[PDB]
Amino acid sequence: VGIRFCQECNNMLYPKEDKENRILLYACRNCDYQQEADNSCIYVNKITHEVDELTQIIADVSQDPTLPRTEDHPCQKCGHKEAVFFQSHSARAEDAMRLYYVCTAPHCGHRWTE
Amino acid sequence: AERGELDLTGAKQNTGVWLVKVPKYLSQQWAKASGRGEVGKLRIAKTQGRTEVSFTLNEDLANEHPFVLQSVGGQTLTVFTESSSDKLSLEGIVVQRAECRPAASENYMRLKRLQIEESSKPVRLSQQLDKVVT
Amino acid sequence: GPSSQNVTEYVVRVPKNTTKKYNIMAFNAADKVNFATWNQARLERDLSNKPEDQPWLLRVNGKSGRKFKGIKKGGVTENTSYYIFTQCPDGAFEAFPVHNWYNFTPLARHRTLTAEEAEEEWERRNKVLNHFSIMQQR
Amino acid sequence: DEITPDLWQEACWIVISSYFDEKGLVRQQLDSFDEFIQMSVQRIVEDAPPIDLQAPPRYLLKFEQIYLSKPTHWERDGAPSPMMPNEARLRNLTYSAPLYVDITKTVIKEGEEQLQTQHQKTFIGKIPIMLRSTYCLLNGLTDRDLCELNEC
Amino acid sequence: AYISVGSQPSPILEFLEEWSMENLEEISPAAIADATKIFVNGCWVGIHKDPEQLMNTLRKLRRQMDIIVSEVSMIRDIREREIRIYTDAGRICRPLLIVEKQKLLLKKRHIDQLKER
Amino acid sequence: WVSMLARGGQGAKKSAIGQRIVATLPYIKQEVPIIIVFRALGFVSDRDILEHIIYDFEDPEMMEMVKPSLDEAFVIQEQNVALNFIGSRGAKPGVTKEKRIKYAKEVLQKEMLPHVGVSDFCETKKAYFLGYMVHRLLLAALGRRELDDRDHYGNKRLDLAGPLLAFLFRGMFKNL
Amino acid sequence: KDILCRLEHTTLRKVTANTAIYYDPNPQSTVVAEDQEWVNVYYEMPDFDVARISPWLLRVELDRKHMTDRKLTMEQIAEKINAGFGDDLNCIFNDDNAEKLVLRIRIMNSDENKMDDDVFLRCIESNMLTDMTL
Ligand SMILES: [Zn+2]
Ligand SMILES: [Zn+2]
Repeated sequence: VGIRFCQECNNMLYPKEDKENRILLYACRNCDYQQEADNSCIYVNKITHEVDELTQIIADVSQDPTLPRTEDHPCQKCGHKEAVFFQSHSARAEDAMRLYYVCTAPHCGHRWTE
Repeated sequence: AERGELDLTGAKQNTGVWLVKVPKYLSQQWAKASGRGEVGKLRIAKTQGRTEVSFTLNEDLANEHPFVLQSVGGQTLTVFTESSSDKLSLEGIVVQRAECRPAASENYMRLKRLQIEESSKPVRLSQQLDKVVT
Repeated sequence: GPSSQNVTEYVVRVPKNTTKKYNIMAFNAADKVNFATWNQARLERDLSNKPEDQPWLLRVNGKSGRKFKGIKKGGVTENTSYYIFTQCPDGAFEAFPVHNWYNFTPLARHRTLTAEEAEEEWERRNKVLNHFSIMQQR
Repeated sequence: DEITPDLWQEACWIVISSYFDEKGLVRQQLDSFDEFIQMSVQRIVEDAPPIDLQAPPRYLLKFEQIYLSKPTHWERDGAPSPMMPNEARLRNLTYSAPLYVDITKTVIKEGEEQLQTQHQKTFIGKIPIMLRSTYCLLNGLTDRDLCELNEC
Repeated sequence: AYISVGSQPSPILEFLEEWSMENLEEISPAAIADATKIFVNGCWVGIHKDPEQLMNTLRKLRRQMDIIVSEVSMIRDIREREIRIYTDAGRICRPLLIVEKQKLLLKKRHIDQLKER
Repeated sequence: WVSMLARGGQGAKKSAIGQRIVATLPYIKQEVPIIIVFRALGFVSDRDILEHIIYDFEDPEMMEMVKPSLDEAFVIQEQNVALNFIGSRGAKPGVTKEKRIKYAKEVLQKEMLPHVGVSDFCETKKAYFLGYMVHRLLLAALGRRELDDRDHYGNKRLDLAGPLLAFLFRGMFKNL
Repeated sequence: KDILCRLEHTTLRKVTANTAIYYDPNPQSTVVAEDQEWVNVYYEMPDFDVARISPWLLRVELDRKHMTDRKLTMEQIAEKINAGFGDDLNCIFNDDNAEKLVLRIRIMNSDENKMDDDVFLRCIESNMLTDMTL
């Protein structure tokens, strides 16, 4: 799943196997450089791709004046009463009406979903 | 030993230098002094768990400049010089980055307004003639 | 101890003119440059154009070491200045303006497909198979 | 102090009144034209590269500064006169202002001698003038003055 | 509604350089992720690590008419970590009353002064 | 224009790699792969090009989006080769390689992203902006950023008499 | 509803949680303990693959909800994949009791005994997800 570049010419490293050792290797095309593979997973394709939207949220959104603010959902970390909530509005979800809360307290960008 | 060869003695000495960006007025004052021998004094105050860096403008030059440090891990900066004798040399490696900011909050903008006015002084614009040229 | 409340003050000196101009050499952090291995270094102007209005070319340890090409910074510091502070025994800081800013990017040293040969590989626009084998032929 | 709701309706229409007392209703037209005459025309002339002639003597031409006079009309006898907008409407004239430019002509004759002459205010054409713009004759005329010119 | 006539972005660019904005030619690409891109008239000028302070400063300058003229648009896309500044002509704008702390900055004194326009 | 090819095309190689990004530069008849344009600008190593397109390598979803584009331009691994490739499609055929490279540099220097810069030292500035365009395209494809609305008047300008007249005057003064 | 399922097109993409490709050199200790629990059972007395087996592995995780909605069975999917590719691929799937539905896919042993062995498995992955009809 990870992406690596050869230390020689900083080009994309692609997976390759060695029959003699039967161990996964990452080899650079234009460089002939080789590296020992530690992940063992060439790639993972997520059809559902249920990526946690909380990671995608930016804590700075609390500074948006147009986002609604609720005092009924205190921050779980710092306990601040005021929080700003919004919807994902991210494509490829095929369904999105749940609210994502972000703590409005400065220096506490805590984010959660009820 | 060749003309194209670069001296690396400074790097081998692990020489440390600081990269600082300064405003125009501070540089302009230094240029105005023409290098008399002194333009100010840099003061560094280190506490139990914090460090404070500031620069004081010379009283004669005028007739505070707190310094904010920046992380250097984002880049590797080294200083190289080209001597007039055609002998390139590496002065050293930058070990800290800082920025100089003014102390005035609002009254500083008045100086900028004049500076913008000075910058726009040579901006020529069309002129209106009372009489048709004959 | 004294470090908990250490206070230091140093003077600032701005020499009028210096025999040697000061420039800035920058390398990408991901490049992982190592000055210890820099046994030899050669800095010469590039010859691609064929002087002061051309990019620089940096060669380290001859052909064996990594080769970097320098490019002058496009942006102009008309409203900004850059200075370098160097420690000296007298203890008074010295500020030297930077004549120019240059960015150096490493150059790869390996058999690179020629422009005429790249045309031949263009027929295999997307029908290319086993991308690894392409450089084996070269 | 603070505008109470009982006084907001009057307060807000005092604000709107002052906006139109100043801006009017065709401000976008007039401001755009004023910028073109005041700035764009000068910038276009300045941004033009100097004309270099070489075919030996070398001639350089640089267009320095732009001048614009009042909208003028020339009688068949050649006498200029200010062109009132009403006269332009009646006599089917074009409401245009003469355009002049300062041109500097420097010649290099290869004899290490440079001769520089400036042709101040060289006529280069006529720019149609937007009415009631800064460069229009009606600009800065009181309502009484406009009536004397048969202008509404 | 008013249509912006346009003005030079030079004063804004100079102020941004004076302010703690890192130039695009001097930074490393790794620093762009956390910082917010600064666009002036569609040109990516640099990045800033304190967008909230910069926007407050920019708004203050425009309201005081110090360095930023009235018809200059300052847009901060908080989600996208971008600050877009526009100075060119053809932008449609309208005057709006500023509100701070649920209070109109327009007070009775302004109305009284306008009454005697 | 920076465009991502549709997935409609069916093939063992096309389907596996995904969608590739191509650039429609002015004065070029045919679409140019995006990674070639970055090579012509002076960025050869994949790490360097991706640093201008992807600002956070820790994100794997965006990295996989550019992989098909890297494979498309794998043949071109030099700036001069990339410049020749763009010049080959130029407005006029290039008699020799030197003319092609010079023409390609001419288009990129001034005809491509002129608002970013029109000088010879603006390659880095154009690489960042071109990478931002690719980055913007990736966000749209990934669904992380909504597609822009043509009807939005934020994305609109009104040409009034001034800009209109100035456009005419530039042509007439050049004729003069 | 039985007629509805028999008509509405269902491809492997519809009922697939995710697909991953691992090198998987040793089939016994395939990737992680989760596969170890049931992969051995197939490999205690394996048939039609004792001769050889491709190194690369294509692991498919199938959504339980989607599978239940269409009343699909893992054995049927394996038969469908087997029918489509014949003996070209070897399909191993876990029991329905396990909370996670998995389906390991590899390439024929005869080929193991020209494009590539990992790229080709990638082509099959896309081919099975969209073109293959369940
Ligand atoms: Zn390599
Ligand atoms: Zn909190």
